[PDB]
Amino acid sequence: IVLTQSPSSLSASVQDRVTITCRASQVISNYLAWFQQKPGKAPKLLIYAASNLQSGVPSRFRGSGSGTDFTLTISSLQPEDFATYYCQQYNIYPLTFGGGTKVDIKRTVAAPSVFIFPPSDEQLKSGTASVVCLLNNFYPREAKVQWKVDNALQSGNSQESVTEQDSKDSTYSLSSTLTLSKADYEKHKVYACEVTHQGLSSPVTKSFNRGEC
Amino acid sequence: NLCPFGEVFNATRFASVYAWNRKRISNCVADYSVLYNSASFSTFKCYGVSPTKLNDLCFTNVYADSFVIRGDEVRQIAPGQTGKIADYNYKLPDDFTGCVIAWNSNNLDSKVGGNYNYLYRLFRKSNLKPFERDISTEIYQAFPLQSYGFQPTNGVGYQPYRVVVLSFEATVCGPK
Amino acid sequence: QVQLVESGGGVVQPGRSLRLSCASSGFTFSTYHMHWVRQPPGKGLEWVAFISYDGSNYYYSDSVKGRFTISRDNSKNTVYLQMNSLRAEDTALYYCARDSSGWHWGVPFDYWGQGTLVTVSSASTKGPSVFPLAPSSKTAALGCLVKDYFPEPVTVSWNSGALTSGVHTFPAVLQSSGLYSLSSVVTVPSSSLGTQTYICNVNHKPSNTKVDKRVEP
Ligand SMILES: *[C@@H]1O[C@H](CO)[C@@H](O)[C@H](O)[C@H]1NC(C)=O
Repeated sequence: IVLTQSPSSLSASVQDRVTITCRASQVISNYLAWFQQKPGKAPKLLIYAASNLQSGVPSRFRGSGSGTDFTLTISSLQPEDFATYYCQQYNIYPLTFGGGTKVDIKRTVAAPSVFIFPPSDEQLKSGTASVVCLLNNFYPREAKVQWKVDNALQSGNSQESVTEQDSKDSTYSLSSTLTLSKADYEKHKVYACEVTHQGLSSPVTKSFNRGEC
Repeated sequence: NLCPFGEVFNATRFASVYAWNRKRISNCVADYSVLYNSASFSTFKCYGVSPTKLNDLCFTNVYADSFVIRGDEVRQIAPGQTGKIADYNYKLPDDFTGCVIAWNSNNLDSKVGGNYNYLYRLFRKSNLKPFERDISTEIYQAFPLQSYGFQPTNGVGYQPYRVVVLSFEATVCGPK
Repeated sequence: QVQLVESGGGVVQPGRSLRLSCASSGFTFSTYHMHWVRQPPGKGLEWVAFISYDGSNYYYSDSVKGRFTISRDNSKNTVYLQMNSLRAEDTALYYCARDSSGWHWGVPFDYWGQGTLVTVSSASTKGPSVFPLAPSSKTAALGCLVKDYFPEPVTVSWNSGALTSGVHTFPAVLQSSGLYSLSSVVTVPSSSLGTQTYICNVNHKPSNTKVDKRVEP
């Protein structure tokens, strides 16, 4: 049984009504459960049988649906409700979970400040070259980072990671790391990352010539 | 003295629907509110009696029948209804008074390879009378028991459900 | 009160076997079904296995059927997951959870332990190499690249904890070598790049390594 949980993420504000949808690939009657999970913590049951509130769970969490289509609604979002929510069908083996919905804090749009770092001579003496592109303190989370080496777009040789939402200014930060052998790094001169973010009117390019200082 | 409803609803084992278990509930005080305070029943249908006001009544005798059927067969456990279970395994009277109570029991009553312990009667010379019970093993003429074969992967209506029927008929009362 | 405590996790090579335990207290273990669900790092919840209150009924996900075996000992209040033929994709925090669904009063997955982490990997414990992300020749940003270590976690501070504002230490990434890599960055005023010295302090408890790298213009 496949559970299609929508949306996969959303931004919301305190006092907002939040609606999360779970659709099953076949009917499961009312045997659906909803869970909440906070970082580093175990999941907590909110609702079982599609609409029964677990004891101790506030009444602003409501579940609805029978058959195929189900809904979790938080009628008035509170600060402790920012979290990831999962639906689950628990009666038809093999057991199945939806894909999750991460509820983060809405704030105003903020463009990243962008920085690029060449590899250190110390890392090159070791035989590897990591080029780093930093996106600092932006919102919303969606951003795109593309690497161009001597104007050729790179694929498959970089990795990204993102911080959790900042507890004080509700932004995200992102690093994208292009990793090449020392040999390959020396094949080329110009290293550039191009950042696209809705807070920027046009994409921003940071670049450098290898060996410049 | 107290009515032993816990042995009825929490019983490890249930009988096949053809050998449906009956226990006479008599000369005791019962609290049915403990049942209403349960949001996990998939079916709680009373005939001739409102469930929330049922502590306020008294009766002569109380009989509680229990058995396991498929989920889509709980339909036949109703006044005057018919079909394969209500014709040949367990029939209610058209003038039934009481409550039918069922819940999904997949985790208790299915096995990985199919559970063939639960049985049902497929076809008998005639339809059963209300509260009639047939444990005959006579080969029918065109062996009359076949196995549900509950599996954990079965769809909703194929899965096993436990049913408890409360037939209301003085000796038994509510809160005292 | 109700408690579920998983144990047994650790770092094991692929192809090897590992047995997890979940010890209950504070409720009648013998009438509860038990489930294992896992959560791979950075991913969602994934159901693994189920065993009924007796131990007579039981099921597995397609992803582990044939390799894992679930069992329980009601006399000892514990449920087990025997994991055979482990593979990199089995790396996950493994939760145990109780389930009374199927009883007329039952509730599914109403209590979970905090999980035990299972890491399937060919890598050996290794402290990190630490390289500087020097602030640019022309608010400035700087940082430390913390490369090629195993296992998780590492800790990073700046000036022995004196510098906290504007620090971002990113989640590690798992490289195809099987080692982890991360950056830690700080933004600072440009004017401070002469006066103020900046040193990242990297601690890797599993290898008992500590490294300090000063990051210079
Ligand atoms: C069955 O056990 C549960 C849990 O102890 C209890 O709440 C329920 O009332 C019991 N059943 C009956 C009808 O006594």
